[PDB]
Amino acid sequence: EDVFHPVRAKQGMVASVDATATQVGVDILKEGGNAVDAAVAVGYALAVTHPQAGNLGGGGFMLIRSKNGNTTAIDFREMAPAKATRDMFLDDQGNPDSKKSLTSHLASGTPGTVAGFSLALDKYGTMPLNKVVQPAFKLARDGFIVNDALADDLKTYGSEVLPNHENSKAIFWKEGEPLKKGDTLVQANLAKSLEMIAENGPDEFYKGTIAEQIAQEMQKNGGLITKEDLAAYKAVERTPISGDYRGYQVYSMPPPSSGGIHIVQILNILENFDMKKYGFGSADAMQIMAEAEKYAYADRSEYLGDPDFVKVPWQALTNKAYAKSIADQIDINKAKPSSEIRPGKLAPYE
Amino acid sequence: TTHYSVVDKDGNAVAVTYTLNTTFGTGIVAGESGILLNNQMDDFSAKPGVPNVYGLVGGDANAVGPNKRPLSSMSPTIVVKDGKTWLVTGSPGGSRIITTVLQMVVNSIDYGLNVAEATNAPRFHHQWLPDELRVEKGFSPDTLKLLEAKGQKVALKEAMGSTQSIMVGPDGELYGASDPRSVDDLTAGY
Repeated sequence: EDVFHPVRAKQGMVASVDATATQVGVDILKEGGNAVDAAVAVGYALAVTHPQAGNLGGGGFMLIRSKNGNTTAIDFREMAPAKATRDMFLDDQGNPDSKKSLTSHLASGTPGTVAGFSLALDKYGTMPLNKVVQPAFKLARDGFIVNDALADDLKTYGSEVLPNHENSKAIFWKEGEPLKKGDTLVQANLAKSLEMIAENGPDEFYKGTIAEQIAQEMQKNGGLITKEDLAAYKAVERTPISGDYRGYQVYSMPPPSSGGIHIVQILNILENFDMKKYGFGSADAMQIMAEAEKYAYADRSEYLGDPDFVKVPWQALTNKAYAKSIADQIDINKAKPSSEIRPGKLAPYE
Repeated sequence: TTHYSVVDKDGNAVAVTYTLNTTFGTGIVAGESGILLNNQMDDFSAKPGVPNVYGLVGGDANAVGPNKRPLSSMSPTIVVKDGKTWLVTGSPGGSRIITTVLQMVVNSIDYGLNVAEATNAPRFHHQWLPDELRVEKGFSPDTLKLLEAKGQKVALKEAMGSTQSIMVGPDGELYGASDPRSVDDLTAGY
């Protein structure tokens, strides 16, 4: 009956954007590691095999749910440098310069990935950091074959930035061109970084040699990340944002992410419609969801931000009565122009 | 951005979404560390009312500030059915992460699609501004015609996301699915 079939397993499972990283995660599970152990191992592996997004120099979020139901969120989102300012990306005329926020050294926030993985591993994992970093270390030291995905990304997106920086070009470029499928990508410097993290712990990144290398890269090129920034960074465990949709409970990321709030807000809106009845790919279902989405994104533009800096009205935004007030505005036969949609009035729902 | 999911033999689950923001971030390696640096600062609102690379806008709440964390759309998510972890999902996509994950949840709950079916199904998206109903290839011409008659401004664009999900059966059995939009990916178990 099915055209599409899921992969099946009876014990453990890992799904990731990269075969090598997935296999790393599966091996950890097979060795006895838990989901958190495997998750951290995959995260470090991707930092090597998927330089496009896997990283040590970026940040992110982790949602953890124990076999006992305990659900929590790990915020390891980057922190803007202490020297960052409200108008730092504006040009002399007062207009934002995307070059500054996307390709200059001013575009970087203090990395949180290493901090987040250790916070999670230490409290919810069972293996030592060195054990979960080892697979990544070998991949960086011994290298791996460039596949279609990486070759394509290096040629398409990579060409726009990698060759413009000596150290980046020395690693990802070869014979004046991006590495091609079949080539071997060895990352000796990253291997050293990984080895030092495995031996000295996360402090190596935030206070050790890595931190020095980051601070210098910045200082020499007009960047802002300092050693003080790195030493002050911290990952934060936060309560997940959640909701109930037709008896199913949905858990996702809370601020500094807007994801959890809006996914729950939209589901709340949709709950007022018989979605199953309309069915997938129907104009009615698509109409209802598109309209619901408009209100959420309008709200996102006004109420969402770092909760440690601004009070996010998450209760009102995920309030079913508020969702009902939006659902009653949706005309299944006529779309409402965005020009007629503004952030909602939350007062009656707070 | 990239997302991955894990479920172990004991039923513990982890969903991780992490990123450098754009592909390869700034493309800048930090000295001799071999580590690429993110360009996450673009996730802040640089100026009230002006869109960032994903077309997202902001004001005071998401304004740049010292030590502040820029607002994200990342949505590692877990859905619970009958008191047990049921769906573990997530996806990259900047502003589209919210709608991509939303669709996985709707596809699973409302349309009863299995995890691979929900993953391979086409995706659509509307983020208020720009005012357009973004769609991937895959929707019926009859359906798009009806949407246009309803007033939607349909815009056919690039594929959205890369979901990497795991569904947990009522008997402990695991079901997983990688995304057709991403080559060289993998969902595997034992």
